Amino acid sequence: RPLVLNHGSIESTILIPTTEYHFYQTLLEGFRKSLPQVTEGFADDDEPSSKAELLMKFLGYIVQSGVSNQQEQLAAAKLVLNEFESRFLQGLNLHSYAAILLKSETFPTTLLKIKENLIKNYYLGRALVYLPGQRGLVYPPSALLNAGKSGSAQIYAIFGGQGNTDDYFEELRDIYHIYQGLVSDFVTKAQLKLQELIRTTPETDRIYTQGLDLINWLENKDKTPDQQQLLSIPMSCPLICVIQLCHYIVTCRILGITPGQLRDSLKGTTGHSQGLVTAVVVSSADSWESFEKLALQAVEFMFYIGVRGLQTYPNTSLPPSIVQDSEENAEGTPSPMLSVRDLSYDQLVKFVNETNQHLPEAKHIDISLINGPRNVVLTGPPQSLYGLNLNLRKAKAPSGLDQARIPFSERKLRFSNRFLPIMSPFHSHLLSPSTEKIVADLKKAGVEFSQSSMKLPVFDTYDGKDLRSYSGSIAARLVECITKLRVNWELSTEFNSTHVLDFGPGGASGLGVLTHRNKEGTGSRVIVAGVLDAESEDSEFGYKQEIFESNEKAIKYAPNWLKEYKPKLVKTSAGKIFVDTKFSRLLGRAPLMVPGMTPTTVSPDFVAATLNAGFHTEIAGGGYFAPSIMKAALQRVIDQVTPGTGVGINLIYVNPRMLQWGIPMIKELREQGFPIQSLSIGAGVPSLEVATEYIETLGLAHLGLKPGSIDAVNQVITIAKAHPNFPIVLQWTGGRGGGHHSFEDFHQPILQMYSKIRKCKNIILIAGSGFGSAEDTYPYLTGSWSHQFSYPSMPFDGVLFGSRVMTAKEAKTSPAAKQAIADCTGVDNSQWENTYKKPTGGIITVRSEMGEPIHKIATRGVMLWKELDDTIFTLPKNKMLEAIAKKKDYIIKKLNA
Amino acid sequence: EFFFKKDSLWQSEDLEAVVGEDVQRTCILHGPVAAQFSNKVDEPIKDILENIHKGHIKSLVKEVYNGDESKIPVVEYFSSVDSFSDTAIEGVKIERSRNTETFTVTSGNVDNQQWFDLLAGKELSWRRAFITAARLVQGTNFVSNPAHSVLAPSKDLVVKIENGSDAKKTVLTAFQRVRGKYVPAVSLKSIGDLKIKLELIETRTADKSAVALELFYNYKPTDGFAPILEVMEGRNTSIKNFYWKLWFGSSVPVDLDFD
Ligand SMILES: Cc1cc2nc3c(=O)[nH]c(=O)nc-3n(C[C@H](O)[C@H](O)[C@H](O)COP(=O)(O)O)c2cc1C
Repeated sequence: RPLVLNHGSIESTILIPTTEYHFYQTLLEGFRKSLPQVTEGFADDDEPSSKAELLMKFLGYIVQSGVSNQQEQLAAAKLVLNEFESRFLQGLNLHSYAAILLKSETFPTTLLKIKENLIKNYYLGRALVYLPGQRGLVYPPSALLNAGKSGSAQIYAIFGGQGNTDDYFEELRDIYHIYQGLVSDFVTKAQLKLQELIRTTPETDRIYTQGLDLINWLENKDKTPDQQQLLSIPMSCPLICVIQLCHYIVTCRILGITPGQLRDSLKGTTGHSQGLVTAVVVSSADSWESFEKLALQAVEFMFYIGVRGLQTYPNTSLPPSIVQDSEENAEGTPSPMLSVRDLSYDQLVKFVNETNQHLPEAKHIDISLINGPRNVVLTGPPQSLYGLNLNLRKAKAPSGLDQARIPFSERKLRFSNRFLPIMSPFHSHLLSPSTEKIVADLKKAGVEFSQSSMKLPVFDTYDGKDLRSYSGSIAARLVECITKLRVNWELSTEFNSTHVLDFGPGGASGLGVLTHRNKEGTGSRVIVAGVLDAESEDSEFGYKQEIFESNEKAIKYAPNWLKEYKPKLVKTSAGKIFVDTKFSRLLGRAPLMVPGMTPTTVSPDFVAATLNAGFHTEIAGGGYFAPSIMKAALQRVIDQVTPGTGVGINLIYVNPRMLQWGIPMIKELREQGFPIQSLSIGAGVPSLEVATEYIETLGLAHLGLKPGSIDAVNQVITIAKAHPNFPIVLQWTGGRGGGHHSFEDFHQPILQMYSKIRKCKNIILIAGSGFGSAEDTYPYLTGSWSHQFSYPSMPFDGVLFGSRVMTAKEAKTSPAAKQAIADCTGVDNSQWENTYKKPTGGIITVRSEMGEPIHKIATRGVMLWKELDDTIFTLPKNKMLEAIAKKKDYIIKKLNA
Repeated sequence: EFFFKKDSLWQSEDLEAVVGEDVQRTCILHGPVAAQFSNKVDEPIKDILENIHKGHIKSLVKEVYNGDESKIPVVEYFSSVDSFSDTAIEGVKIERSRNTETFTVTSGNVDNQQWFDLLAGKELSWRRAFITAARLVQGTNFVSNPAHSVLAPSKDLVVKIENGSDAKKTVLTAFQRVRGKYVPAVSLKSIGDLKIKLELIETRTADKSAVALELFYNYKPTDGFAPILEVMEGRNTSIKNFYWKLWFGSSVPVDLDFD
């Protein structure tokens, strides 16, 4: 017989009890009033919004509101549990089913609804049924950890430290709330490890004022100390270590495995500063009792670091004109750790040195840990760290400096420094007096780790070496790595990883997303392993639902850019080798093209000459002024080229007059049938609405775009993401190499926008800016151009040759002007910015007709063009005429000669 | 400033126009990088650009193919190929019974882009170049591909590929239902070599016998952007020969030499 448990607008949830339904009728009559009334679309958080959220909080009713005997509470719970584990989720487990339940349009549930109604009530039913948990293998085969155990999916564990979040205790409150049955054997024995063995018997104690009743604070948020007693080091160092081990206990209990059964499925397992202690207990755990005997040692370890680290550098209060100044100039409270981000290391080594010289030896600022090439934190006294915060404030650019329409003239840098939420100077001279006090105190108890019962490696944070092959006391080395030694995170994590697990105390702000850009395009998906948050549309970091998956084919990987966009070769069955590139697949030709250049690709006799050579080109629209003459010039390409080949069209965006005829002429040519296959829009990206009249209405095969700035590259992506099926070709040309500028460095914006570009899998990325030979552009096809910036391989899809093509045989430039190009000598990719001062081998920049820094060969006409820009042409209305009148006799001799 | 900087780019092209043919008064645009090698002047464009292309090919052979040309992934023609790896099309009844592939599309609308992948798959022959081509060349005229219209998956349609996973002897034949019976609507085969014959057949005629509209195409693997070209030298009679036998009988001979 069936049974209904409806609520408002969902009646569908039907369980099938036995025919003895007197108990089930008196069961749900309290449940029918136990749940709140309907919020006009299920907007309340205590109110079920799906078909399964009614069945699970019905199970949560009949376990928590236990009125009958235990014989029928146990039977009814495993009846709701079995109808749920065989109809809603089958095969796949709970959070993987909760992953697809959160991104459900037909039932708009949220995260606090899905964790309170569904996730929490399930493990209550898994608690009164199967009470120890020693039997009943219903646990699904997690395919990520199965592939890491044997396969090409090697897993690495990462443990966070301190300063990721300021309210770290609301993470321990959250994991004790949802997983209350799982993490309670450990938290009640870690509380009775701290307060019962080492807080009642230290040498002295006035630093724990409110006590350490941990269990009472988790269920009562009015008994919790507020945010500054908790951030204090005596009860932040053990409590962060409890959070990481609770994330390791929970993950080992969703899967129903031992800690030594998750251990063989990975390798690596390092930690940052505080989590390197958690990194040893994970690598040396064997069973569920070898873990707990060893996890309590890591709590007793971090108790002595927090207690003795406060007795050698106690917390201090700053002047409130210092605190209010830093808090309103976009930083935090002045703390002993300040994080400088997006600044190069050789600049902040002298910003610290120019502040350290006006200071004593004790009040020095040390670079305590290097998380990346543009991500360090500094550590000194908090009043001394406010020192170089004022020094850095005078070398910072405001929000409207605009070194994007202005070249590199101002020396204002675009970075950001903020104080970390850490209350002690870790990895500095200020805490290193508290080392021999700790080693002689860890030797009083048995808090020496074994150094040979750890089977995974553990990479040191100072020098990156493994801690298994380390002579000496490994517990005495761990206090060295926290108190005094610099964390060198780049060579501490120089492993080869396909997936990276972060059991951090930050969650979406821990070590995963912090050091994410450090290993961006080398194929290592970082998985935050403490928070669910199934909304993950972008693919830069995963979530806890990716630890476990039933099928092997739902493992999301990370974009190894070298492996995907590697240039290969293909040979046709006639002996013609191509270079297999994403741009070369689009044209069926070589990956190298010639753009629409105004004086030299205007002639149809030359455009047809480089189309018969088997390369792509485009006849420029700048040298045409009416659609009849241009259509007769496009036709003149088609006569002297073999049938089946196409042309491109380069139209310039900064005159609407050319787009008055040019965009209709392409439309009238395409619907009548004409081999025009492409359209590039030079000197500016069109907006998104006017762009889709070019994709949809015109019959083009691929759209060319030349973004100059870094917002235009973002503007191209909004055109590409609007429709992912059209080949939007991105032609990147920097400041060098071109006839015009992009006003910026060439490979600085694509060093930041390569990850955003390659997520759009229809954008074809083409490098420009002055290439002229095979060895010149071979680092750009393969990706070995970004190796000189400590960046991964970022390979291009083809390149394009501009000014190198101008001295060709079929080019209609004059032979006296061809040799004037050859006698002009070129510069490297670095010193191109001295063009607006001196001739760089014979090339300067002048203003354009509308005013653009246009590149020209420094001839006597351009030197006169340059001189009149800086003496007459950049004057006001009134002052121009007398400067004309003063130098009228002088100008005329220059014009005639 | 109007008379000075305006229409000043063409003097580099012909400098007979400028005063005394002085090159130092002109304006030649040139970027600062890439000027230190250009001593070879008046070089053909097939040598300036292939030597960059051959210089890349020579550098990839020794690098990722260990200096061996025998490890190159040999293809028939070269163009883009899209991924439809798993055969999970929505409404189909694919069976492969000893070189005969019947593909009765059952219901609804299938993915058309997935349908033409099944229709010519797992090789790089003339058939994949015909069904998956994005362009047809009508004699220097890029038009839409006819195979996306004569083989668009409608309801109750059925194609039968003979040995498309064997050789050049492939005979694709689409059947469709008129009056409750399957009639041979579309046929497709490779007559000769580098020549494709597509014949669309109509069964409801004057003398109640089916006539076929023979349309022939070229196939060059040397171009991959547009590998299919319709021959047009004689197709206007090929349509008039078709419509003669369809409007009038097949008894009366096809007469085009009227006055
Ligand atoms: C003579 C000349 C004319 C050019 N005309 C145009 C143009 O009309 N529109 C445009 O978008 N880019 C134009 N460019 C820039 C090219 O598209 C390309 O960015 C540049 O030639 C890069 O040259 P490189 O290969 O020598 O580095 C021109 C470049 C040159 C040298």
